[PDB]
This record gives sequence, C-alpha cells and structure tokens, in this order.
Amino acid sequence: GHEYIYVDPMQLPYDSRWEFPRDGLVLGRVLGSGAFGKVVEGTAYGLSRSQPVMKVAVKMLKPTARSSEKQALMSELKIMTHLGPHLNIVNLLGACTKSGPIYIIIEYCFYGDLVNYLHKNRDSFLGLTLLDLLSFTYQVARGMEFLASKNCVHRDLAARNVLLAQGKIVKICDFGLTFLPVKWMAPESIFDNLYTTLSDVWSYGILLWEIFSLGGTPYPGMMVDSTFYNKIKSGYRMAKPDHATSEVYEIMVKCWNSEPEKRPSFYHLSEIVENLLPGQYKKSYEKIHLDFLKSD
Ligand SMILES: CC1(COc2ccc3c(c2)ncn3-c2ccc3cccc(N4CCC(N)CC4)c3n2)COC1
Repeated sequence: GHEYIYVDPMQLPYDSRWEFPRDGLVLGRVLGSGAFGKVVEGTAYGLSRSQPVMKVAVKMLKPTARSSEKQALMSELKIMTHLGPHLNIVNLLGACTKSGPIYIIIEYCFYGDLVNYLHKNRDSFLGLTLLDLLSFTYQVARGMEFLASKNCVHRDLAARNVLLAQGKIVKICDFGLTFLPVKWMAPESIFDNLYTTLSDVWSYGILLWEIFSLGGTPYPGMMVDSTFYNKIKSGYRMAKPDHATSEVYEIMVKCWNSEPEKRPSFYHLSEIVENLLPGQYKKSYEKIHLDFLKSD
C-alpha cells in the first residue's frame, strides 16, 4: 500500500482557468470581517456568460497579512476547486492570483446569514412559515451530504455560516481551510479533539435548534465554564425549541447521541427531512438543481 497515497488538494497545481482580470472586478462595501480575512460586495464584468455584469463577494486578506496568511488563502482556493460545485454551498466563481494580493470571487447571497434573516422575520412568523424552516433544514442537509461526500469536514457548521441566496437557496460556506465554537461542537470534538463527519451532524442538530427557535442562542443563559462541560459529558441536551415539530426534535436528539456511530448520516438526514416536506418541494428542488448545473 506504499502504492495508494492520499491526494492532498493543496499540493495540486492551481488551475488558471479560474483566474480573472483585476480590471474586470470592482470591490465594494465590506460584508464580513474575520480575525484575518474579510469579504466584500463585488461587481464583476465579463466573469460570466450567463450574466455579463454580476454581483459577487470577494474574500481577501486583511491589510495586516503575514505571508503565512497568504498561503492559507491559496490553499482554500485549491480546496475549493477540488471540491467541485454544489447548489447548497457558496461556489467559487473566479480568483485573482497574479501581480497582487489574492482575491477569491464567491457567489453572492442576497439575504445573508440565516441568523439575521431569521431575526428579521421573527415577527412575520404568523410571512415566514414552517415550510420555510423545513426548506432550509433540507438544504443544509443536502449541502452537507455533498461536503461529506468529498470527505470534507466543515468544523464550524452553524447558522451564521448558512447563507440564503436569491431564490431562498441556502448556501453553506467556510468549508475551506484558537477560539472554538463550543456550543456547536460534538463532545469528542471538545474532549477528544476528534473532528469528523459524525461531529458535523452534531453541529447540524444544533443548527436546527437555531432555526426552529427562530434564531436562538444555543444553551441560553448558560455560560461555557466547568459546569457546562460537566453537563455535556453527563449527557445534557437542549429541550425542544418552541417552533419545532415533534418530528424534527426527534431529528436533533438523534444528532446528539453521545456515540458518534449512532448519529445519522447526512444522506440519511436529507431523507428524514424529505418525508417532512410536500412532494412538490422535492420536484422544485430537482429542477433548481438541474438549472444550477446548467448555469454558464
Ligand atoms: C447586504 C447583506 C449581504 O450579506 C451577505 C453576507 C455574506 C455573504 C453574502 C452576503 N454573500 C456571500 N457572503 C459570504 C461569502 C463568503 C463568506 C465566507 C466566510 C464568511 C462569510 N460570512 C461572514 C459574515 C456573515 N456571517 C456573512 C457571511 C461569507 N459570506 C447583509 O444584508 C445582506
């Protein structure tokens, strides 16, 4: 087996088929700021056949960029290209890699992160409807089932990183390569430092609690501290959210099995959520899925 080796995307040569002109691209208002790294609204001219002028977002390093930070961006780009495109993740459109700082052009989602959108329509939720919640839950499952398929572990699945595009299509992000999102991590991920696809299912069960309580902080009123860990190890789990059907809560509780092997697959989760949804939505989703693959 000296023969079979692991193909590490970050070593494979960059594909310049991606590369896009910098006089073709206009920067814009900042959308989000990372510790290092930032995103921006963008306008690209000639980037797409489908749209001559289109609205993007660009990821760029902050001005204080150590070189090491510089490679991280390229690696993410290489990881992105390798992953391929899927409907439920924020796809790569182009990148600028020569004669300047690196820019990765990503899809732009009009609504924004699920947390803000949910807060906005909390009142309108009887208007935002239960099916709407179910629609998102299904596409978070589908997107992840794609990600796991590529052996990609997100490590930070949550609502702030679920985005809602035009067409109410949810796109996940930051799936590409310390303070840790403790409320969202599986036990093995906190105690054992084990990050896997089965621990992203945990985070997903936390994401649903986020959804169905219409944007509620996980473990509200509970501050992470020694007692919090002593609770989680002992098996403590959040109660049912107010707006979640008995059926869905069952879905979370499955996601929070102390044993990882016991947690359902994303592929499995897509299925459970599909039977919670009108048949016409599954039709709507496939037509949209085809159309996306046909864009450009
Ligand atoms: C004008 C508005 C626009 O919102 C947005 C925000 C981000 C948008 C967006 C539209 N299209 C895309 N992205 C992205 C893209 C990549 C990201 C890679 C990493 C992190 C992101 N973040 C972090 C900050 C926040 N959670 C938003 C997502 C990213 N976002 C805000 O009202 C809608």
